[PDB]
Amino acid sequence: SHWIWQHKDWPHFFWDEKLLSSHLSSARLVQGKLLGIIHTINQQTARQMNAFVLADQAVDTSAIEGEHLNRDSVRSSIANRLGLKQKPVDRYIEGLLDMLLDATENYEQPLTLERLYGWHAALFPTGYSGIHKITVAALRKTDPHYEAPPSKRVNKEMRIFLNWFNKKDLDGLLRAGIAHLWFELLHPFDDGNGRIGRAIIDLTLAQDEKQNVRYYSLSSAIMQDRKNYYTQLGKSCRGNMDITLWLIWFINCFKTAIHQAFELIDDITLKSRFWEKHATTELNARQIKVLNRLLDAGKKGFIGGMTTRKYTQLTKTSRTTAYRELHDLVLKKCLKPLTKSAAYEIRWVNKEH
Amino acid sequence: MSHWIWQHKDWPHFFWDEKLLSSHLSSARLVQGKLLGIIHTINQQTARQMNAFVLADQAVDTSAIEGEHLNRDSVRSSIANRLGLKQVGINKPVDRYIEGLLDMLLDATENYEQPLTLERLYGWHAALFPTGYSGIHKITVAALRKTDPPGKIKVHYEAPPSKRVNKEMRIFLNWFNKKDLDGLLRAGIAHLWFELLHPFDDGNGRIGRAIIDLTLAQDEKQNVRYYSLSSAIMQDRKNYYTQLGKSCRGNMDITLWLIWFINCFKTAIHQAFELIDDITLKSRFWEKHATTELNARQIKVLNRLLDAGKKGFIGGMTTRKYTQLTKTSRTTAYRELHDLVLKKCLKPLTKKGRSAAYEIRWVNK
Repeated sequence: SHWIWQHKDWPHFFWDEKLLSSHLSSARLVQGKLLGIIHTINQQTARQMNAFVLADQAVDTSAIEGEHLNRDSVRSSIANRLGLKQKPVDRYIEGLLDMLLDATENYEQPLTLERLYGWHAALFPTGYSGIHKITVAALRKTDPHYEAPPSKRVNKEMRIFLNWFNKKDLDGLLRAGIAHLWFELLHPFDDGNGRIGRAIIDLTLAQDEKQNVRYYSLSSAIMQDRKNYYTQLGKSCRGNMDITLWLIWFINCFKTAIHQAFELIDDITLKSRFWEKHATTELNARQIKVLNRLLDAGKKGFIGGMTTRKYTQLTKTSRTTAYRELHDLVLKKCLKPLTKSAAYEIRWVNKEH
Repeated sequence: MSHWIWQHKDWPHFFWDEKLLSSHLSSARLVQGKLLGIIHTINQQTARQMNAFVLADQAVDTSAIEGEHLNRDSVRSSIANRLGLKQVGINKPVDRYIEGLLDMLLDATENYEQPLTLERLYGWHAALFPTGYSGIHKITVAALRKTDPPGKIKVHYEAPPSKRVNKEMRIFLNWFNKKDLDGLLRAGIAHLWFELLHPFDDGNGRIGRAIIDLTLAQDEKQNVRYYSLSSAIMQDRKNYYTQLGKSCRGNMDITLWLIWFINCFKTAIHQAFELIDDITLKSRFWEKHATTELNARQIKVLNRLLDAGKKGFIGGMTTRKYTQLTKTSRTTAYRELHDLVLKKCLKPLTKKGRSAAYEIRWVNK
């Protein structure tokens, strides 16, 4: 009677509907805002956004498990996939990307055992997880601090989970949060349950939005909040069927993901508006190099601002030239001074210019 | 059927089914956010065009709910002067009612950080009744009624006696200024509660819908209305009064009213989606045709057709319509319409040339 899946009412999850109401409506409000932004920006800006988020998705869902991808390989593969400008094929990165893209692009298709087996084969080409040989593309046949249900139960538990999942008879955000917790508690594979469960979240949200591109990443939010994530899973797996606290945690993670996406799209459009306004500005290569470095840090900027010393670390020019070129950038309204050595920050081009 | 709702022993403690309303609120927030995200992302000029159009709908429709039928051109002319837009028609003497009505609507959405007070309501009421009369009847203006409560819909409802109105309003305003509940619920409750009190001799509907505007502006922190619940209420006028249920509402359970109110909000948002889509189609058209050579007549006609949006003119643009808008001969119209097809501005709205008509060749993303 220690684990949730031993509970007499398993797997009939329930929650405090009156309490969740204001969390869900506030989540829908920011989700709608992001969707309204994406609908209005042009296709070039959306494709750049898509490229950034997909690289974060791959990197962060891997980092959650302690696996650190070559980001250059990730970016290069995404650029080829999306048709953007710009090595050996990295089988693990391609398989991870193929799983993530199947989950958001084929959202009209049901989640089936065969489809999960394909995701699992995409993550484990060699049949090994580190040193350990595992079962690939099939449910575990043995035991995976948490004890998951015994393996003789796993095939039925998964049939119930999937019959429930494909009904879509609940608010889409709740289905995402329930599906993630339920899948994790079953741990149906020998390994890869974390990445596949987060791909299930992606599938659920793509079905909810009817949107075949993820413009935000829950993995990036989970990774940012990883300590609470593990604490909350640990509490839930020892709890009863009232998963109110898990769902509040999950909706807050969703909101964090949307807010990170607001910041990204705001940074992308701030930069392009800046360069529309200043392509008429005469600048030499060094000034253009330094402005791009600072613009890519976005609204948050450099901690101390741009300084003469940082300018000479990036350009390798003399202090006198950096000092004068920085004043030149102030005069041309590209930079503006900060407040107690001199420091500068981007002068943003806000609204129409 | 035995007692008015304001005689109920639990008045004014409205309640509703939180579980049933949850999915309506979540759905409403989603489309509200979508509109707000669009508004945040379009440029300033586009947002201002949207503002001017919604504000004319707000003025015309909140008046039409009461059987007061405004000249839309006058409203547009007054809005264009206030928002610094290109002049609409020759500047004629002002209609004090239109300017007061606009003053009220703009105060409700722009000064959203200020509380609602009796003094503020009196100012709105003075703006609506500048002559001191409601038609033939002299009425109490800029003060609560001292007696008992056209195309206006009559409802046989009895509001509280005037000796109680000031106390009832103080209770209502103390609740209103707490801002202690979900903004959409607050807008729905505020409007129902105000309507049931009928605090003024006349003007209660228009002031009650301005209170909705104030509430939504406070919810959104947005000093411009980009959608209009009056325009939605106008499409369902009869159900509006029915759903208010003034006669036979009876209990303090307002679940059905709040669900209706949330549906009207969503209708208003869905209408704004269509409007902003039409506005952006036009600006996108003029971006592509900024280099297209056109004379002033062709530009006048295209602007008139583009202002009809995707739906277009009934029957499309015709030769005769071209000559009614330009005062040109038929042969000049044949050449200029042909020229506009050649330059990809217009396209044949029919496949048959016996009768010929044209529509805008839209420029998609």
